Amino acid sequence: AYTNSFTRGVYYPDKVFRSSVLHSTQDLFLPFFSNV
Amino acid sequence: GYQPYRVVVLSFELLHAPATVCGPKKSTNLVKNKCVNFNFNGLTGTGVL
Ligand SMILES: *[C@@H]1O[C@H](CO)[C@@H](O)[C@H](O)[C@H]1NC(C)=O
Repeated sequence: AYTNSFTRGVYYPDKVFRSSVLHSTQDLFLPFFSNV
Repeated sequence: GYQPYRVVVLSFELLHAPATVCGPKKSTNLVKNKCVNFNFNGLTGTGVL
């Protein structure tokens, strides 16, 4: 009874705070539109 | 060539988190609104506050 993902698993990467920063990252994160 | 020491280690982290730890010196009181250098909590810089 699987179920697809739409928008989940979005977390600020660290305690640091950026501000209006169109930034990019990479680590062990959630693959998108996958089915939990 | 195996005289005894019980190994000891450094600890260190690179800004990726809250700032909490350092051996307190005089720990001055702050000023503002006048471009003066700060060694603010170990993180240093010049400019205004
Ligand atoms: C999600 O992926 C599984 C594996 O192929 C598939 O069976 C399912 O139909 C997909 N869609 C869902 C669960 O909505």
